[PDB]
This record gives sequence, structure tokens and C-alpha cells, in this order.
Amino acid sequence: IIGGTESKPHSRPYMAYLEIVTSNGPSKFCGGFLIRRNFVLTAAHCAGRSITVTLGAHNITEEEDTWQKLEVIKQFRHPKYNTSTLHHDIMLLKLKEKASLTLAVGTLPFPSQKNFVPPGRMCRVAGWGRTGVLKPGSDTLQEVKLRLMDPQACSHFRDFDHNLQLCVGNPRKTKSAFKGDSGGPLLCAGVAQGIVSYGRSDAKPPAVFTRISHYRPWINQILQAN
Ligand SMILES: CN(C)C(=O)Cc1c(C(=O)O)n(Cc2csc3ccc(F)cc23)c2ccccc12
Ligand SMILES: [Zn+2]
Repeated sequence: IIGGTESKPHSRPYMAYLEIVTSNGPSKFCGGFLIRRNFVLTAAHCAGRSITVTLGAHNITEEEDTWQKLEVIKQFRHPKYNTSTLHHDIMLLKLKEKASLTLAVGTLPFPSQKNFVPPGRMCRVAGWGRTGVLKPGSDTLQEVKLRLMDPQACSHFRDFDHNLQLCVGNPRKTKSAFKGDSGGPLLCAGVAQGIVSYGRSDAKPPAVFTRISHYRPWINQILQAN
């Protein structure tokens, strides 16, 4: 998160810190959010050979009792996830066990409504991602309020699609989700509407978020089947 604030610790108790293992490189990290006690939603590009989720974190470098380090038993990457277009950059992680609900860990279930969120409002995204291009991932959960932009603000992402994705972050500001924030929720009035997907390497907003409304059926499908 660039240009954000440190979250009040544990104020976003659904936030998941994902450590994503691959065979051929060191861990990568993503965010995500717990939408059921045993499911974390994140970005598909956060898939890996295995993923650990840490719930209850604030400073991810400082173990604390709020932490729940949970094994992911299965990744449900959106079947249409396209590594070229980055369409359908969404993934559900089924945790091996249901997380404990604590003050610091709770789910963020979707409201029934899955209304398409038009441009214009401010939403908040949180993550432990980089706080600038040259900055490592934040030890602490950060969050930033970003403007939902009209889709044309993301035109330059040539595979951006307004129906699939939110365009997030006023380009006039440096505030943005960034690397390491992948998979984090964009909450608009406390409702997850976006998932950090991608943006420019140089961190110039807007960034592209998966538009959750579009994937609600798929999410539901996975949740109901698993
Ligand atoms: C498993 N991971 C994390 C990786 O493989 C590396 C990776 C990252 C990352 O490092 O976060 N992002 C997000 C990202 C890149 S530039 C940018 C700008 C603004 C913004 F919000 C997000 C982003 C990806 C998107 C698609 C494919 C891969 C990645
Ligand atoms: Zn704490």
C-alpha cells in the first residue's frame, strides 16, 4: 500500500497474509481476506504450490497470539484466470481448518447484494504490500482510501475490462495498492468489492482490482461445493 496509513491493528480482522510457496523461487506474499472461516479470497496470481495464511496479523514480523497460521489445503484459482490478460484474477483458498473467530480474526462474508459498483466512490484497500516502488513489503498492515475511477482511467491496461475489474486509485495521487497487496480486498463502505490484482510496476495508480461482483457466482459456487 502506497500512501496509506498503518491500519489500526486487527481492525480488518478478515485480512489474510499469504505466504506463497513455489518450487523454484522463494516465498512470495499476497494479501487475501477471510470470507468464510475456512476460505480466503485472494488473487489468482497468488496461486502457488502451497500457501500459508496468517490471520490475525498486524505486524507480520511480530508473532502474537492473534495470529492464526493456517494451512491452505486447496487453492481454487478461477478456472478462466488468464496469466496474459490477468482476467479473472481471483482465487479462493480453502483452509485446512476453520479459523478461530477472535476479535482479531473474523470473516468478511459478502452481503447478498452483488450490485455492480460504478466509478466515483472511495474505497479502502489494505495490505502488507510494498509502500513504494523501491520499498519492501510493509511489516504492518497498511490501508489506503482510493477512488474508484471510471474505467477509462484504466484504459492503458489494455486488458482491463470494466465489467471484470475496478479501476482504483486517482492517478493524481500516489495512493495505491501495490505489489504485495495482491489479493487484498477493496472495501467500499465496508463491503469487499475489489481484490487487488495488478497495476503498473511504477506504482502509478490506478491499479486494477478484480471486480468481485462479477465473480460472486463463482465464489458462491466454490464455497457451496467445498
Ligand atoms: C504472487 N505474486 C505476488 C507475484 O507473482 C508478483 C505479482 C504481484 C505483486 O508483486 O504484488 N502482482 C500485483 C502487482 C504487480 S504490479 C502492481 C501494481 C499495483 C497493484 F495493486 C498490484 C500490482 C501481480 C499481478 C499479477 C501477476 C503477478 C503479480
Ligand atoms: Zn495484536
